[PDB]
Amino acid sequence: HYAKIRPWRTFRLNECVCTPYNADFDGDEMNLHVPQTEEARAEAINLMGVKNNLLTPKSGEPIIAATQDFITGSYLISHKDSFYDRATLTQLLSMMSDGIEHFDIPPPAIMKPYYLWTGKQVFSLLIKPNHNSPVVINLDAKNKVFVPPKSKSLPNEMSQNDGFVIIRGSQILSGVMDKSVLGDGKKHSVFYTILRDYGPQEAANAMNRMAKLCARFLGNRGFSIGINDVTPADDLKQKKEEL
Amino acid sequence: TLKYICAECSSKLSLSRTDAVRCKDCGHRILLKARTKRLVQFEAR
Amino acid sequence: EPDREKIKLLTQATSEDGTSASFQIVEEDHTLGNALRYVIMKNPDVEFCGYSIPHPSENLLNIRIQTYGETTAVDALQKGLKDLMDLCDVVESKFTEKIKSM
Amino acid sequence: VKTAETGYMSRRLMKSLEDLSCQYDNTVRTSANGIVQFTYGGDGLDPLE
Amino acid sequence: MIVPVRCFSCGKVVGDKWESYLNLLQEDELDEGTALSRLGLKRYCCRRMILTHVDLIEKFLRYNPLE
Amino acid sequence: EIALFKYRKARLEPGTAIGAIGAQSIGEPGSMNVT
Amino acid sequence: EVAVPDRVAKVLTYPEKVTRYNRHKLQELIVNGPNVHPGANYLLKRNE
Amino acid sequence: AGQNATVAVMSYSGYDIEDALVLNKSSIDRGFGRCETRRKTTTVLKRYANHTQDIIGGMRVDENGDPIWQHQSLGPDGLGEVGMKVQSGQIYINKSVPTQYREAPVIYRGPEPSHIDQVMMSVSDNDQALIKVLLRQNRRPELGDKFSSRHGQKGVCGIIVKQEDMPFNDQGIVPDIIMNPHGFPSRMTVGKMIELISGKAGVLNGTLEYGTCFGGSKLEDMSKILVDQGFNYSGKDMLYSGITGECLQAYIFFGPIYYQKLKHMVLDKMHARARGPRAVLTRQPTEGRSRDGGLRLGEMERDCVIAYGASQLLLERLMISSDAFEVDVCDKCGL
Amino acid sequence: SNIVGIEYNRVTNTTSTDFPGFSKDAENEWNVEKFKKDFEVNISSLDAREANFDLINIDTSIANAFRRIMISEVPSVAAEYVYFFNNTSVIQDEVLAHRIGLVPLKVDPDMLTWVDSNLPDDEKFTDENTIVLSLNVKCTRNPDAPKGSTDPKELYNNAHVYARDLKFEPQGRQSTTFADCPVVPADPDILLAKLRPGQEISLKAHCILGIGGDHAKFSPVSTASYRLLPQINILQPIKGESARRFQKCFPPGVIGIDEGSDEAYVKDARKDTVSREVLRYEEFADKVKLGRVRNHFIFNVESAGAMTPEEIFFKSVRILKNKAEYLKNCPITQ
Ligand SMILES: [Zn+2]
Ligand SMILES: [Zn+2]
Ligand SMILES: [Zn+2]
Ligand SMILES: [Zn+2]
Repeated sequence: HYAKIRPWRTFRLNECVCTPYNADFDGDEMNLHVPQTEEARAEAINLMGVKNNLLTPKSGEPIIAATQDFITGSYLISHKDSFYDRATLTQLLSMMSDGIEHFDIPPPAIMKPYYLWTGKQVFSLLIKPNHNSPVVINLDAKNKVFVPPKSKSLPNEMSQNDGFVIIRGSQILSGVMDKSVLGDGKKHSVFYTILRDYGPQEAANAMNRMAKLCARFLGNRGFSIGINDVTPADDLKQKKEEL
Repeated sequence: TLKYICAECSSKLSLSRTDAVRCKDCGHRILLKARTKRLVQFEAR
Repeated sequence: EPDREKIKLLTQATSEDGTSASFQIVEEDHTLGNALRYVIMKNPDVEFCGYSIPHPSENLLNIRIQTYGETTAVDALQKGLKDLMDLCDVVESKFTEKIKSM
Repeated sequence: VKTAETGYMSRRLMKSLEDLSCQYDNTVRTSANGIVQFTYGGDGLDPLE
Repeated sequence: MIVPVRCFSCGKVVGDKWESYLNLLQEDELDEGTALSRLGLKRYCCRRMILTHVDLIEKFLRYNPLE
Repeated sequence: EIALFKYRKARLEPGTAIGAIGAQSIGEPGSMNVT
Repeated sequence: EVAVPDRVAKVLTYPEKVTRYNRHKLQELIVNGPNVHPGANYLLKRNE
Repeated sequence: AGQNATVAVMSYSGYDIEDALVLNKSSIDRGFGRCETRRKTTTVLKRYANHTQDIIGGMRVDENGDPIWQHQSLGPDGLGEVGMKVQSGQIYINKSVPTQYREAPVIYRGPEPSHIDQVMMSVSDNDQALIKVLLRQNRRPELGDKFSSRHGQKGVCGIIVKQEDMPFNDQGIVPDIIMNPHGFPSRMTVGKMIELISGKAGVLNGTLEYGTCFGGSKLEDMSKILVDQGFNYSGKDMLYSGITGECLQAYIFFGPIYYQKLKHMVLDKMHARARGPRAVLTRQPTEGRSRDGGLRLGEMERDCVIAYGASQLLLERLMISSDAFEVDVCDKCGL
Repeated sequence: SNIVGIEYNRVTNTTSTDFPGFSKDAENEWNVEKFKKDFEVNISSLDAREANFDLINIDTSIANAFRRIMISEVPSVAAEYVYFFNNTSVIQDEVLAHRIGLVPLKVDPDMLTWVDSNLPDDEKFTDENTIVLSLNVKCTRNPDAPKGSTDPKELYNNAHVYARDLKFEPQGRQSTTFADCPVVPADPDILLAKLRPGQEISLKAHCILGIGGDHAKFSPVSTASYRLLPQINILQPIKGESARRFQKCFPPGVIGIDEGSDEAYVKDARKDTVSREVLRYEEFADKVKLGRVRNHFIFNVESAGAMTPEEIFFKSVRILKNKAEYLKNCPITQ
């Protein structure tokens, strides 16, 4: 890594990096080694660097990708019924950019009653923020829960539950953003395609934008678990003691 | 000054070089050193 | 006696028209950033406004303003700072005129 | 019992497979330059890529 | 060991309502939940300050040097 | 152009510790009366 | 990146050998000394 | 052993991702989770067969009647004063062994200061002196202390938040802890979802409830007390957002959970070594944590950096900065 | 629509939607003389310790800002340094010093100046920036005790030390300036500690002023919070015994019934804690639509003692004004 010097008494890695260490934040510790020579400092950052080791050598699959709570906040944006106006959108685009990166606002998805942007137009600005950004990706992927279409002639993205993601020209035309396209197993991940076409920094930059947005979004949107999530309805309770 | 609170008799007794650790009037052999007379600063945080 | 280190201009983020700008305002928080971002986004010419506190262990804040090509983004900051003072002059007024009428 | 046998397995596969490398000849050789593979995998390609 | 001065989640001062909480229960006895409301603890963060307060200063003060 | 450039990238680079890499790819991850 | 505690950063050093290019930088780390973080714990001369 | 925290089960700040928990700053300022450490230190002033005895020294003044730095917390009889602050280098028992006296005092070597609370002067069975000094230290929740509920969900403190940034209800209650909703589905602790309602309905009723095994209070009449007030039956409240002011778009499962603070604290775990003592046989850095230190790089990470091919790191991390040794070989003998 | 939509599983329509460029009709510009026509304050109740008032027709960016000033940035006086002389009680000294800095004080904070940090420790605490409070108690065994002898108030003379045992030593000109308003602890029966014979506490405490974002002891309110008002829209009116159980789904004063079984009408929709207990019954769903008005805020500001809770609000609007004023008169370092 690169050191960053901060006032507490603990090591703070990013949460997308705790998957190769196979660690969680429950009291365990890690070991930091500072190399001491210029040759040993340069072999460590170039061969053992994070951006170069974003794929496991076992199968060439992404291993540093979105963790458990950055898949939820990402699904809850690109869910089909999230609609944002200019005041919410540009604040949401400033969460991921730190108020530094420049954005080119596309025309909204909905125009005549109000001006609304879907949540899929927000992640298309996380991939390439403006026209100066080079990242132009074209992938095509199934989500985890894929309900197929009604007829078998409608191709794949006419699916029920919106479970087939098609990105054309670094912009998301269908499908939610989940573990299938942001997590650590698939060679059709969004982060995998940015790495294999544009290099380790552009895939790292897009991941740092998604880590910052989903760490500011989800505490201002609200997501929670209660006893009514686990409670069965009373027509399950009758049908359980029949089967 | 006078120091060395006894353990359970709670009497007070200074000690010389080589007298004892006996609490005279009690005979008990644990002596707690009393609190200092110096000022101790604390912040209220 | 000006304060040279309160507000900056992050020159690595701006354009050359001045229509886009980032500002690193220190010793501020969500209480002053969100009030500005409401007021600045109520201009007809502001096309982007959003603050962000980039790390919580830094008493610091970056506001971002992008306008259309009719107003420098410093001028939209300086407008939106004035309208926030005008807001609190109304709120101080009607609060005192209902306390002393009680 | 899973934590022991996970470390124990690649620690003994290591001791046979430490000093095998891809040479500039494109063969995979040992310490003593004896050929294990004339080309890696039969196509020369890299699993990470 | 002794009552907190303030509620943790509000900062409402609850340290002056322990001496009076025990008098509402001991004499003129109440059912521990209208003795809270009579002291004026509406929020549940403030009721749990003195309801689940175990007072250990009374037992610790039994073991001092008699002095 | 894309597919050929991906094919030269995919070749095993010389000097790599391909046996050490293969020994960690195997030992690391987790009909009738058969083992 | 990794966030290192600034109490560990005071004790874990790096042997920065001075050149033309970091002569002015390392002089500021000498005068700050060991007890403020843009600083330095030791100095090893060319010959001593 | 624990305190009732007001717990909003929600995802917040992105610093509570995998078992970290979000903490309130104004709760810690009022005494939420604040603990205290006490440590004993025994010296025995042993008398010897030479009829000479260990002695406690004296206050060492300089230039007038004030002590030097190491004797600031000492007092006149060489045993430190009760109530005084000892910090990282001072002396609180000034003992001397033998008539010459070789000064061998005890030195408080801790990373943080600590107040003397109890100095006990007694004599053991074999008629020799026994000083026990107890040292007190107050400490509050830092980033990195372990809290837990009573449901096996250990967690660490990930961030401390300013209390105008916490979410708040209509009455104005803010959480002491925010807990991630992602620790529930994989771990299936449904009995923590009933501890919160029984905790919430009980404190609104004024009665402690029961969560005893195969029994306890029932969810269908803890949810009767909870509608009786005007709260929701399910314990989910509509919280506002402390940062932006708005209603959160979900109802927040919100109430009191009993949290307990564990002994694994990051002040007693953060350590770091540049150079220090070496073991006299192997002349490598020493063992253990309570030494200066030395972190072992052993037999399994060596494997990892061979696989990267990083050969000068492996040369540096194993030889150059562990045990390097300039040796003189002979060329014709090899010895 | 400014009504937040409350449903059974989610909350809808929670954002500001009052900027130009929300729609084609680019309306809702700034227009401060139109905000002045719309804005309105109603005062529900006003106590010496608790204000209750509305702030109608504002944005929740501004209303939360006033809440965040009152909690975190409005200053107040609290004890900061404690100097112990002979604490031989069971409560440790750093614990008792935390209990003493956490009691409220009746100092008016406009009578003191801010202390410094980058000045030496000798001329640090002047009589315009500090206040010295001393506690000095001694527990003795009362000889005249009744022979039942269990309650420690008639067992010992000073068995409990309260906050009204914190006397006030006026330093310098504070014997004339604070001659009218002596420093009393604003909640004087705060149990600080309790004692047994032989045990003794003596101390002095120096009381500077700070803000709530530093420590929580400097926060002036016991809670300054708001809420939006709930509106209860009874679509398709409800009568009979169904109106009797539609009444019970709310808090009791909220909803009335006019003449038995004519209809159920909403009486005081200010009064309900929103618990949406109506939405778990499928009979009333399609015959009620309960919501929440996003313009209409209801502040409840209750003080800790030091200053009246409408002066906490007047200072907090004045602080948020002086933040925008300071930043406008600062040069932008290009
Ligand atoms: Zn005795
Ligand atoms: Zn408290
Ligand atoms: Zn409270
Ligand atoms: Zn030889």
